[PDB]
Amino acid sequence: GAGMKAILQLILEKRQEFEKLPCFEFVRDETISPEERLILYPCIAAFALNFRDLNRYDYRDDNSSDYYQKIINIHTQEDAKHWEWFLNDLELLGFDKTMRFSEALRFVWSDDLLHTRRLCHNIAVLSHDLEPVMKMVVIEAMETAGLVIFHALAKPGESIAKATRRKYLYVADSHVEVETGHAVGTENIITILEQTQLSSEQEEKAKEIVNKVFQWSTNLIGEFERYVKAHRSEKAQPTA
Amino acid sequence: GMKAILQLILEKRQEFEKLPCFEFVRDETISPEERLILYPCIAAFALNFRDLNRYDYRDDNSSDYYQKIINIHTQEDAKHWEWFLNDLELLGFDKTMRFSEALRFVWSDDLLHTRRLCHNIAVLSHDLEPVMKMVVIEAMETAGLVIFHALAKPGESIAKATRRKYLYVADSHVEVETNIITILEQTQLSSEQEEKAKEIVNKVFQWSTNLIGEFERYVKAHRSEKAQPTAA
Ligand SMILES: N[C@@H](Cc1c[nH]c2c(Br)cc(Br)cc12)C(=O)O
Ligand SMILES: N[C@@H](Cc1c[nH]c2c(Br)cc(Br)cc12)C(=O)O
Ligand SMILES: N[C@@H](Cc1c[nH]c2c(Br)cc(Br)cc12)C(=O)O
Ligand SMILES: [Fe+2]
Ligand SMILES: [Fe+2]
Ligand code: NI
Ligand code: NI
Ligand code: NI
Ligand code: NI
Ligand code: NI
Repeated sequence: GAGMKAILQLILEKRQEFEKLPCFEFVRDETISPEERLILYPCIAAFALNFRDLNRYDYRDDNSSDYYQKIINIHTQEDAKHWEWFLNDLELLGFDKTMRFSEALRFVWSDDLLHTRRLCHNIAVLSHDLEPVMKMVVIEAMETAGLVIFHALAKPGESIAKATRRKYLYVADSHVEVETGHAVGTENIITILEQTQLSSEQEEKAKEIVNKVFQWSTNLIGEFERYVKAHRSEKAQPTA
Repeated sequence: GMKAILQLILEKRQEFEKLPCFEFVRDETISPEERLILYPCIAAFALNFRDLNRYDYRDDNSSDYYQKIINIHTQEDAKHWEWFLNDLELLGFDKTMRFSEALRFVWSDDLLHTRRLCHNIAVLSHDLEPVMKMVVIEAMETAGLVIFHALAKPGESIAKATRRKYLYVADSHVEVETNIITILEQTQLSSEQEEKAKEIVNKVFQWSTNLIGEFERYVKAHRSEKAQPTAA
């Protein structure tokens, strides 16, 4: 009934708040070079391969006969390939820097990237005892936040891609388009959710999920904002 | 009760000590530089273990008696990652590489069990009462003692041969690892807690065995990548 409807409206409310965070104002500001606006890019290293593992090992259950878990398995197979795109654009942007192994470790495990590093961990802990329909709410919330980020990042990414004549794959419109999903075959999760009735217990759990996902995503964006503030003298060094 | 749990930890420890990786690490006919080929694998574990102690085991919001003891314990164990980074440099494993090669190493499919051990412990632990979290910590510390007892053999050989202070694959680390076993022995367990404690001990030792299997496979895949320490 109007249980699911409330949950999907809560996601749109939270997306509308999330869209207005100062980090996105900065990322969208075409008066600052695109190379300066992507100086947060290396921070995603603490998230992107954790997100691959969340998809491979936490969301996925290859043995499930459950209708909803099978839809999750198809979607998370594709979403788990995007880490290679991250590493592709890391190199194009000049951020694939030579350093000591320990410097890479100290960067990823920085206290200034705690919320970035633990977002997938938090989702796995939230997700551990959820039935597949409730896992679909986690994924839909996480993917809604992710689409806001990549719709913003693709703005300077596409400006650099065009200017350098280089194919960007992660901070790129192609990432946003394949992530959204508009292909013949298996339905989008949002289509399934639109057609599913929530019990009162499921509705309270779904509100908790949506509030947590958006809080943890906001915590991650806060760390990107403080990293940028500490590096405005620095820029991406793409070559043509 | 607790009697049966501490006996099972001893049993599991006895079986763990026998894995082929430990036979290799203890083999003094192999150079200690070759036996520590597995050292860099620990990169996928050691900083995750710092975070497990800081963020998962620790709860600075709680006033319960057991959680207060855990908290103190987690304050010591959260320091050992710096010792890992110290010995990385001394062994010649703090290699200059591309940022992407560091990431591809840690997130290697060949270090999946190593990388996910602390994640697995956090998920196991997140809804346990403090006394049951103590069981997780004691099991995990018992498996860690078997490993560092073994690694400290080739470690201390290199430390003496080079006159450098090793801190992670070293007797000092083993000695600090050896209050919580004490109050576990003087604690009453319901039948519910007893059954959960058995499950915790079996998972911790299964996950640790999976990590040790990856270290063994790594050594065999990288037989030319021996440590390159230097004398002071
Ligand atoms: N589409 C992203 C996944 C994603 C989904 N949600 C995300 C959030 Br919240 C923050 C960051 Br950074 C990334 C994401 C990817 O391919 O890594
Ligand atoms: N692109 C479509 C679904 C779709 C995606 N690719 C398509 C191709 Br190629 C052929 C045909 Br007919 C349909 C499609 C969409 O977004 O509406
Ligand atoms: N004493 C270890 C902690 C430890 C505790 N248990 C461990 C296991 Br199982 C595997 C490995 Br590698 C390490 C540990 C440390 O300080 O990093
Ligand atoms: Fe993606
Ligand atoms: Fe330790
Ligand atoms: Ni999809
Ligand atoms: Ni389409
Ligand atoms: Ni739980
Ligand atoms: Ni300890
Ligand atoms: Ni290798």
